Amino acid sequence: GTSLDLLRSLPRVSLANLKPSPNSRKRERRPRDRRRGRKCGRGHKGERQRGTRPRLGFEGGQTPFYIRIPKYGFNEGHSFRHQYQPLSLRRLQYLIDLGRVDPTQPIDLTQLVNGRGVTIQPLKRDYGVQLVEEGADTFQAKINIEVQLASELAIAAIEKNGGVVTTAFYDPRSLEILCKPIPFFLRGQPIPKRMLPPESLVPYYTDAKNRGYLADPAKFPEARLELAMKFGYVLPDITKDELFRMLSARKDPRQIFFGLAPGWVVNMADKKILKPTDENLLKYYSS
Amino acid sequence: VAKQFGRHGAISGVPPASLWPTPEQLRELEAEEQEWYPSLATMQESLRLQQQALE
Amino acid sequence: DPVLRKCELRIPVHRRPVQAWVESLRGFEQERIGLAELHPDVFATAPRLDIVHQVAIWQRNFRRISYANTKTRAEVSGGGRKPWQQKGSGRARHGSIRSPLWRGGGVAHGPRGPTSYYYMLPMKVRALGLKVALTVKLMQDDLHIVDSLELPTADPQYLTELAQYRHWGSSVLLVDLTHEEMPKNVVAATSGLNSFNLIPAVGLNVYSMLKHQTLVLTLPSVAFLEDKLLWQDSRYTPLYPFRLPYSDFP
Amino acid sequence: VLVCPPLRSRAYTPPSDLQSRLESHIKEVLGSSLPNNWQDISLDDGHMKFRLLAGLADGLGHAVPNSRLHQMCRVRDVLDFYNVPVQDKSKFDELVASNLPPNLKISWSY
Amino acid sequence: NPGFVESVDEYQFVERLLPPTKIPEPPKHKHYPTPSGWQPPRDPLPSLPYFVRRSRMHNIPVYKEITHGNRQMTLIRKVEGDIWALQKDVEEFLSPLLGKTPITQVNEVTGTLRIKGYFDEQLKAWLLEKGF
Amino acid sequence: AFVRLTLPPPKVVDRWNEKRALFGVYDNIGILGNFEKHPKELIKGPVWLRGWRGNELQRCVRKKKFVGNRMFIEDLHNLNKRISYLYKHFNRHGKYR
Ligand SMILES: [Mg+2]
Ligand SMILES: [Mg+2]
Ligand SMILES: [Mg+2]
Ligand SMILES: [Mg+2]
Ligand SMILES: [Mg+2]
Ligand SMILES: [Mg+2]
Repeated sequence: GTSLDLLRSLPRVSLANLKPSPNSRKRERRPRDRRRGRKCGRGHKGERQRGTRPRLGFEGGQTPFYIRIPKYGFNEGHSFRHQYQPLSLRRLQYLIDLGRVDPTQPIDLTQLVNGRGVTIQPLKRDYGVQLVEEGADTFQAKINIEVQLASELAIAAIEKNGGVVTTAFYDPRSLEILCKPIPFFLRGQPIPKRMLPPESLVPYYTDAKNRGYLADPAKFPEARLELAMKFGYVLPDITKDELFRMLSARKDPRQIFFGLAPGWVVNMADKKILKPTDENLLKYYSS
Repeated sequence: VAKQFGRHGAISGVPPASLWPTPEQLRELEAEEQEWYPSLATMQESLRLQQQALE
Repeated sequence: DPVLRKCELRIPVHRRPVQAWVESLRGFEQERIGLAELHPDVFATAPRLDIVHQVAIWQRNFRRISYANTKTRAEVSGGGRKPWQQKGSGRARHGSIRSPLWRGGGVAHGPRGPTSYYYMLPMKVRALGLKVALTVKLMQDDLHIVDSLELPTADPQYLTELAQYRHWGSSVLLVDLTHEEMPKNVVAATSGLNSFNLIPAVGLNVYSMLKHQTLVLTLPSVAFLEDKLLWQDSRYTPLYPFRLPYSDFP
Repeated sequence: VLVCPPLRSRAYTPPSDLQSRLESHIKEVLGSSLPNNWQDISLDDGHMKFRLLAGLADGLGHAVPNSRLHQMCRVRDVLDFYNVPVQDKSKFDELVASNLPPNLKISWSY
Repeated sequence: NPGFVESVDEYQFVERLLPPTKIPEPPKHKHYPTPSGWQPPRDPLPSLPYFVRRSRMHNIPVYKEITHGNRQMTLIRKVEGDIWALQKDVEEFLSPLLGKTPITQVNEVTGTLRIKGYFDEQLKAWLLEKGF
Repeated sequence: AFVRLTLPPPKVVDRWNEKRALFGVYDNIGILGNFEKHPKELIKGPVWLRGWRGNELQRCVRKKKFVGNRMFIEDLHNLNKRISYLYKHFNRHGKYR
């Protein structure tokens, strides 16, 4: 460019020629000159001038504002409430379009996080992803996806195209392994089991209408049909579809990863998977 | 010591069988599991009783 | 047999490549032995001298630990007792012989212990400063691409004379791919020279490219540098530190 | 027994006839006896660019700087570049030999 | 007898989990625009004096920005070539909508053009037609 | 005031000693070395402030954490008193609330 041609003429760049970007630094003012010296910006003698004014929120001796308001449980149990990151079909379509979420294979929270499509924070009480209806009208992809929460309209968009959506619960410990699997294989521990939902969440994940992972499989076809009629689309028979096996693939309710059983150890250095043989240890994991 | 096996695999020298719980360790895990994590059948049964009382 | 080199990674379609003369140090007159192509986004980025200033500051300030210290009025020997009574003396009121006003007293606002100036610039910013610095040397005719650092003799006189014959600067910075394989002839000659410094390709930085007038890069180091710096431009944010296993990262 | 040759001057003045000297090199390198429209021949080919530029530097003595190689897209650019003279005289050096007025005296203390 | 058993037949699923560090190049689509709305830069390249590059996520680098909580601006980044030529085109393009010449700042060092007000949507469609 | 009556001895700085010549090398050990080492690992200094920065109150507490139990009786007494001085200033005294 023309800028580089200017460098050719100009003298060498060196440590003696450096300069910061203009206005990059403000100048700090010492209390030395008459303008900023003398009383030094503090005012005439007094409590605020000696530096001993009362604490923040003190109002000179009347009951402060933040003390005379009734105490109310807006934030009770905030640290215990569950948080589900929202994923919109617009974001899902956009990720697929640019190749960042491969639709050929099943989509699980690992793949979504692995494609920088969602950011999961188990420390801040993230327990998964909830599918968001936004973008349903323009959603034209056939995919198999597992999400901890889903909405009635969000499910309809996935299924109408012939995809599969199932809702699966991951416990706080399992989610952290799911989100960052490799920073776990490096520890050297065996893969833990996946714990069942708490009593409060059991109804949601055992219900077909929500596509629960613990729900009765025989009851799905009725649920799929009713949703199709309500939203005015024809339910597509996915058994005929060539990639039916991939669409129907589902991990065991006590399994975190698709091809890895609980209890195995992943020797990444040697590209091996140590597996136990003991009976009590195999009964513990297979339970 | 485990951390050495996961990073470096076999060359660490950790005896593989030492990566899994020991007999006494296994008993602690199961006993703790029963106390704090009920089975699916019990959870559904407990839920049903609450609904009947509510009804 | 001209030594012709091409960028391994794909150059943007809209930008044409930049080139430099490949050189040899085997003889005084072997100035042009090949023609080389350099990725425009490494050696032809926009000239940003504010960023070069930023990186040069960081390299000089995050290492700084100041060991200056002073004693406060509490840490000076003695001083517990009241010198005289407050009243009935005609003297100025005092509470200690070690206050800041007194000779031998504590320092009111002095340096306090060892202090660190540590901070980290964004990794992309520091990588950019290596790209900007490389453009500056090329566009200002101070960068000399060489095929290898092999030298006919180990006498330091040869290296200095070669620099004068070719109109190099008083100070030359030489880069080789890896420390282990650097030729013995080059080590012997440069070891005794203050102005000619030899570093491995992993030691290249903005501060040393501004202290040394002319930069000498072997062809393998050019490919080494282009790969690392370009990788920064089409990368995700780190899920976890880049020393942990990744799908495609060494 | 490596002995440095004398240091060369950095001054270059266009030769008598660049076209004659340049075209001769082009004919040797290209070998087609100066096809018409020679000036617009592209130098994108690496081997052609090296042979043409490398030969010119040896003959005339003036070499294309690393900064300007990418600009030599076509033969016209190479011909234009060699048309600019290069002088090693400093701006001070020019003043000394500039027929200064008799009341101006300059002395070199370096 | 060790209480374990080594296998090398299931390390395909572990490889599936490893994450990438390079943003993948978008896959070729049969029909453009893509259902999201994304469309790649046109080829052959535009012949304008200036070139606007795509971000690492392969989008047009137009960003809505706000300062002071009320000063609305739109920013065009990654502009190569004659940055001043791009301003002239933007002023002509946006003047009919506003009815007056738009206020702009050209930062030649960074290579970005800054416009007062929100015009990202109109300025993204505009660039798409030019093929940037 | 009073001034020197003779010039002080000339000060000579050799700019191409090994420390000055090779200053700044291996500062991109991370980006140019596959991130095996962070540059902050190359800092040499007190144990409690390598790759770290803080205000005086923060520096006092961190020194106590790292070497507090290996400190001399007189020093630990002074360090502890400095913490309490700085705690009361930064949390009770100043212009801004
Ligand atoms: Mg101040
Ligand atoms: Mg978050
Ligand atoms: Mg005392
Ligand atoms: Mg007392
Ligand atoms: Mg007192
Ligand atoms: Mg003293």
